[PDB]
Amino acid sequence: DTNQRESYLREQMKAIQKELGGEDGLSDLEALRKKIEEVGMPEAVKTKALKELDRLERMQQGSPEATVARTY
Amino acid sequence: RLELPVIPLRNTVILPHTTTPVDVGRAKSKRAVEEAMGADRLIFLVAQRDPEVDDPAPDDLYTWGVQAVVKQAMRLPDGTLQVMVEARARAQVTDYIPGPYLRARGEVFSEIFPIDEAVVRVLVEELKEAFEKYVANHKSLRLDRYQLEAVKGTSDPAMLADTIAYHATWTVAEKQEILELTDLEARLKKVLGLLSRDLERFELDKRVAQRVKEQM
Repeated sequence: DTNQRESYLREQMKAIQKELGGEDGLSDLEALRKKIEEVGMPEAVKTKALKELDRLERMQQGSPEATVARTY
Repeated sequence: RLELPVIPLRNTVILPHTTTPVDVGRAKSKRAVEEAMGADRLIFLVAQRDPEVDDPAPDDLYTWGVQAVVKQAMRLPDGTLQVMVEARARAQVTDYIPGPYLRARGEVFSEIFPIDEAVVRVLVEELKEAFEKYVANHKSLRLDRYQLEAVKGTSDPAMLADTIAYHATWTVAEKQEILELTDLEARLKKVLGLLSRDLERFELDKRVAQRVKEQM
């Protein structure tokens, strides 16, 4: 019960970080699609921007691969 | 200024023209309430910080004192001094001289009286229908509809408004700042805003519960 109340308690932490939580990885979410075009026209940085474009789209507080794609 | 003994109610400051139930069950308060009815039935009901404190203290009372009169000379035996009271007038506080008894200052007679009956009655009826839908909405915190015996038995909007407002529950300091509003219309808009904000907090709880559901 300690383990599963810990799990659901941090799940409500994620949910309050998502609905009423404006300060999260969703804060920079608009800056991402705002600045995908300011990535450079050489293939080296453009390719990695486009491959993080879809890898980021999941939840930025609980999903593991979405946070590294979010920060990157 | 009227100097009267202090008899406490739990956390509900009596609104003007209110006949409220009384729960005074302290052995140190029966003498004070009997002397209050022995003083030509003139009584102060100063709100208390505690639910039911045994003895008054110089730093343990709420900021509003208020004149009241007692409707009946006998007390219903229920473990407390269940006596039928009435809102006689209003009072104020200047300074404490600690006792016991803590002597309290007073005021002249002050209540609410109706001056208009068209716009006032429309606003009272809007708060009344919002109070009906609020009693239907406060079932999340279980508010009964036995309040409809009093908010519908009365007919005068000046007491209809206070019967609507006293039958619900909110913070005591909001009552200290809403009985500063002698005019009834500001009291109407404050109570209606409280009911609407209760609806909004219900919706906010539902929104965060929906986020918990999709987080699942």
